[PDB]
Amino acid sequence: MLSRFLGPRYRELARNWIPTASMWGAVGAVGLVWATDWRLILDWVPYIN
Amino acid sequence: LSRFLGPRYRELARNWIPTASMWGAVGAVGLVWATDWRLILDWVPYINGKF
Amino acid sequence: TNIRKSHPLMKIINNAFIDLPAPSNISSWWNFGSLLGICLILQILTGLFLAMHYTSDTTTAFSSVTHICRDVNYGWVIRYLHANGASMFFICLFIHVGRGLYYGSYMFLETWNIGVVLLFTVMATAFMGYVLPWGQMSFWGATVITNLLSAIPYIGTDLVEWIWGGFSVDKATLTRFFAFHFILPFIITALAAVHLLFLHETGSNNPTGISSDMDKIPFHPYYTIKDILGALFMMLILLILVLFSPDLLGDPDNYTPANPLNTPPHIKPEWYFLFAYAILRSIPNKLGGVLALVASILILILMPMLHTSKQRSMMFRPLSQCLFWMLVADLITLTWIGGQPVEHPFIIIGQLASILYFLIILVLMPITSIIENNLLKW
Amino acid sequence: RIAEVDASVVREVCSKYFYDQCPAVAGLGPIEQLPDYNRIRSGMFWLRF
Amino acid sequence: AAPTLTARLYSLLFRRTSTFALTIAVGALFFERAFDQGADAIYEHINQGKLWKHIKHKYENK
Amino acid sequence: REFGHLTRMRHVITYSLSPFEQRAFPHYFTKGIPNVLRRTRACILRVAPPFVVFYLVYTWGTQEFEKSKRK
Amino acid sequence: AVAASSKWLEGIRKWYYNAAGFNKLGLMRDDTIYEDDDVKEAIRRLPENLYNDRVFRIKRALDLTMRQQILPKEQWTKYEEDKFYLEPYLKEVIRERKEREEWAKK
Ligand code: HEM
Ligand code: HEM
Ligand SMILES: Cc1cc(C)c2nc(SCc3c(C)cccc3-n3nnn(C)c3=O)sc2c1
Ligand SMILES: Cc1cc(C)c2nc(SCc3c(C)cccc3-n3nnn(C)c3=O)sc2c1
Repeated sequence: MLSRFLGPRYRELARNWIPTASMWGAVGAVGLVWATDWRLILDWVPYIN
Repeated sequence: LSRFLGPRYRELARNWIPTASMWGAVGAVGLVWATDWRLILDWVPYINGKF
Repeated sequence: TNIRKSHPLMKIINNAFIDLPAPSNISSWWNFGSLLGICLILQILTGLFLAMHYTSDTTTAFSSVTHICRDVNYGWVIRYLHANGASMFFICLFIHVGRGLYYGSYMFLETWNIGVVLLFTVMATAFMGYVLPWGQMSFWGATVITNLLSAIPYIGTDLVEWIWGGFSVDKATLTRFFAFHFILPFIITALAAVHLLFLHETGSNNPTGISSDMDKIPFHPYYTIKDILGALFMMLILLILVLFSPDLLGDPDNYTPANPLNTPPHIKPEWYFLFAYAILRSIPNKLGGVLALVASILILILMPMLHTSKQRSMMFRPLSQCLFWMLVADLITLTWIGGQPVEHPFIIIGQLASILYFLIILVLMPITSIIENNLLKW
Repeated sequence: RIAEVDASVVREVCSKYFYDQCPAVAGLGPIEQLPDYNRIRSGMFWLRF
Repeated sequence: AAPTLTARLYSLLFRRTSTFALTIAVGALFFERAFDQGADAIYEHINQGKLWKHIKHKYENK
Repeated sequence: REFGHLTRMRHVITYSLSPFEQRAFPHYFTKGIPNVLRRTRACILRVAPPFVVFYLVYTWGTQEFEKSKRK
Repeated sequence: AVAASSKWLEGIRKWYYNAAGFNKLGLMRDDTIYEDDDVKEAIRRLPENLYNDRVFRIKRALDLTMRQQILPKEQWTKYEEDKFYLEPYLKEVIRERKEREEWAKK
């Protein structure tokens, strides 16, 4: 039923938005590492201990 | 002022003082029912509401 | 399409805050309406924290307030936010009323009359909360009001033995003071929504008094950024008081528990009730005292029909501006006299300044506006 | 010169000339509902990308 | 017409409109690394030999 | 009350400049000082004399409460 | 209505004109009136050229007040050149309202 998302040029629209969407998964890898102070990835970089 | 004075203003007040004392006397007897006004409760002693 | 104009919830937000037409020359005296709405939300959230640890019983009321300042974590910052946030509310409220009086905003009749109701309801709320800690000013403040509240001629003594639970002061006494004080700030919120609904019919006044439909600007972004900035400057001043002087505005005598047997050296309310207290003690009667206290807030509702000038605001009226600040310098006099003891110099000054508060509003202001009309040939 | 143009060329030249720039505006007649210049200038960028 | 160094970040990241709203999250790091060498260290310097952890050594050990 | 329905106006022209074309502080302490000296000179004689009357009553009032005591 | 000391009272009227400051924003006296329902009927009875002059003078003064500035002193409205353009239209609107009111009580 959801082959409205199935067009020859509709999957062309994923190619020009995933470079913006390649990155905000790494904001959660950096933003509540800030907030809730997770000690897992404070082991990672020698800037912070 | 004189914008409200005339023979027509208290014309309809003389027609509405019967609709006025009924504005007032109903609210005056409405004020005993609400807050159990006990010095006017037995104004007429037929209301023995307090047990 | 434009979802700001066709969605059922987003339409209401857009018509009220985003696309609202506003005058372009609005001053920072027009900032204090949203400051009052910030002060109200702050008092509600902080008060809902204190109510989980307070006990309304005259043997453990003073001890449950010392417990939160010493035992409960962050209880000392939240308690002194609440006491100092109430002084912040009353200083913004007096700026707000003085603005609408100087610039003639009372001509919005439905907006002005909902405002006089809101002024009574916050004054009664703040009175009930100052009884709850139950130190020696919560005691001698409660009894001064309720023996003055036995001078109502036919239902007076019926109403004084209702609020103490039936009695003198006991465990069930401050359950009614506490329940009134819980409920009234949520009625204040509902009356402030209706307050703004009637102002949305005309829009705002401006410092010139002259209508400005030819010069509107949208509310966003020009007054969304100007109101955020004034709110941050108000949270700065409030925290200067909480963190560097939390006992500056209070009285030391409320750190002694309530004792009918001991004696307090003076009776001094909070600073924002001191002007009303000075009008009370100038009337040697107890029916004419409670009348003149209630007639000093209720005189605001006569301001629309006492207006005899051809112009709306005081910007172009230089004789009405000398009388406006004679009235402000008379409320400063009545605040000072209300915190002094009752001896010879402070007894004639106190009653000659209670007369001047009613002589300016009722007599001298409507006569001065007619002299100004005649010097301009209308 | 027309045969060289494709969709990635069009996407590149439009971002160079339109995206985040200040426009010039002229208006005449019953124009009370012409939006404020601040509201026009904010329409020249999208907060997604 | 040699200009000054304003456009460090006008082109790369603060143009896409995303790190503009993401530097509340991505840009929330290493200033509680930095402004602790301020307030805390200024606090113990104005009050020298007056706090508990200054004087707690001579009551410590045994 | 929305924007294209407020009033009727003819023959007025408005010129404006972009915010990114402008300096933040053209004149700050070379017009900011003489303009507030104009606005202060206009208000002072309407606002100050009532508060000079509260001062002379405070000073006389807290001087007949001291001398009531100790002769 | 005094005849010998109406030189004294001509000077008090000039002093009050300058102490009020709508002339420093380039306004006339009838620009500053409070618009009730009576004044709003006199505005829509004005001829087109007098209505357009009033809309621009108000817009310019509202723009000076946004910036906390006034006009140069050579452009201040003088006391003898203030035209009371709205006063004859307002007297007629008020005179017609008194007549609908004496008719309704009698
Ligand atoms: C909790 C109490 C109150 C709240 C939250 C509140 C809120 C507001 C807000 C947000 C505005 C619009 C912005 C502004 O002009 O500042 C406003 C305007 C106004 N308020 Fe209040 N207000 C309160 C109490 C009062 C009181 C006590 C009065 C008068 C007795 C009053 C009278 C007015 C008037 C007349 C206006 C319109 C002023 C104008 O546009 O010139 N309000 N109020
Ligand atoms: C307009 C809103 C309010 C005002 C002006 C106000 C004012 C006050 C004041 C002046 C006190 C005395 C505090 C002191 O001096 O020690 C107090 C106490 C108190 N208030 Fe409020 N209050 C408000 C809202 C609320 C609300 C909404 C609640 C509860 C849901 C609340 C709960 C309490 C409690 C529990 C105390 C206990 C005594 C204490 O903590 O000192 N308040 N309030
Ligand atoms: C930061 C912030 C956010 C919000 C959401 C906000 N909202 C208001 S209330 C807007 C209003 C309404 C709803 C109706 C009539 C008049 C006005 N109004 N017009 N001028 N001014 C100064 C006004 O407040 S202030 C404020 C400040
Ligand atoms: C509308 C209204 C209602 C009330 C009920 C009211 N009451 C006062 S004065 C009360 C007082 C006294 C006489 C002595 C010590 C302390 C306090 N007192 N009580 N609460 N607060 C904050 C105080 O300062 S004015 C006023 C105005």
